[PDB]
Amino acid sequence: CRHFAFAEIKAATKNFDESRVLGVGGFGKVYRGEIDGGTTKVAIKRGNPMSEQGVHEFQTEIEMLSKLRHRHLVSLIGYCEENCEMILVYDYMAHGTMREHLYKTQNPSLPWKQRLEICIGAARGLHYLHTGAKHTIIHRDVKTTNILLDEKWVAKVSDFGLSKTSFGYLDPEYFRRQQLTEKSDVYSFGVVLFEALCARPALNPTLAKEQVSLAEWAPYCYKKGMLDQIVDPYLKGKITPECFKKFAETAMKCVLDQGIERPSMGDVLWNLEFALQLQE
Ligand SMILES: Nc1ncnc2c1ncn2[C@@H]1O[C@H](COP(=O)(O)OP(=O)(O)O)[C@@H](O)[C@H]1O
Repeated sequence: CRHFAFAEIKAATKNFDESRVLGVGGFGKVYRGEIDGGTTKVAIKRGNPMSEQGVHEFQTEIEMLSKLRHRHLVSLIGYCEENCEMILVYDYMAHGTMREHLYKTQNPSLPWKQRLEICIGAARGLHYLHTGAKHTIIHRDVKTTNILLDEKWVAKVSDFGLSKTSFGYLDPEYFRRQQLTEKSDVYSFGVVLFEALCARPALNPTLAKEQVSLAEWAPYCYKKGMLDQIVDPYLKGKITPECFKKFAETAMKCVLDQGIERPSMGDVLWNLEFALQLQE
């Protein structure tokens, strides 16, 4: 893992110019930059060292990512804690979050096959977290803003601040059984799947009661045989019946009330790849 002088971080971000701000997370602000004389594009996150929350997420992010390498996880390039700073340096994800291509956006809507391929990519990254590291990594904040898209639309999981060995995505079983299970990622990922299909927030607190939480509303509509009616209008008629059925049954299994009933990410990944094949 690389360490950057605080001067190199200023050079990368044209001295934290707000032209280069991409957004602000609860850790701090994120800047687009370039290092190595402009060959490598980067996203740079500045935390606040006097936030106890921030410092915990900072070391968690560095402890995790410095040992992981996977096509569908955002790579951490390096970091800077010089001058009592908290700076993280990642690969730039040129197409932003999955969420900003699903709704509340002026970006074009995504073809079904690319939506499916984005969800397979994320499922591969999550599968690697659960089976490819020394111990299972529980991401704990899987959501559509934490799936980033690079210049070639490769889906990548990000935001490892709450990782251990958001409303609407929270495993309801946590508030009841109180354990740490990777099945809590499966639950959140199932909500992500329903988001890709229906193109609406996982939690819309303005709706009728049954519809507030996508995780409950979409299973309910599928049982009633009306899931077709809350599908993204851009997707109407674009999904074959066998892909629709396989995709929806896979999402449904992920948001079961009990984590032990839920499939593994391996099983989920295989069923999405099966769905993609049934789409052709
Ligand atoms: N690694 C990254 N590469 C590219 N853009 C990123 C990266 N991390 C965050 N962003 C940008 O930030 C936004 C989504 O994440 P954001 O909420 O801003 O930061 P965080 O992920 O820390 O909460 C998008 O506009 C996205 O382009």
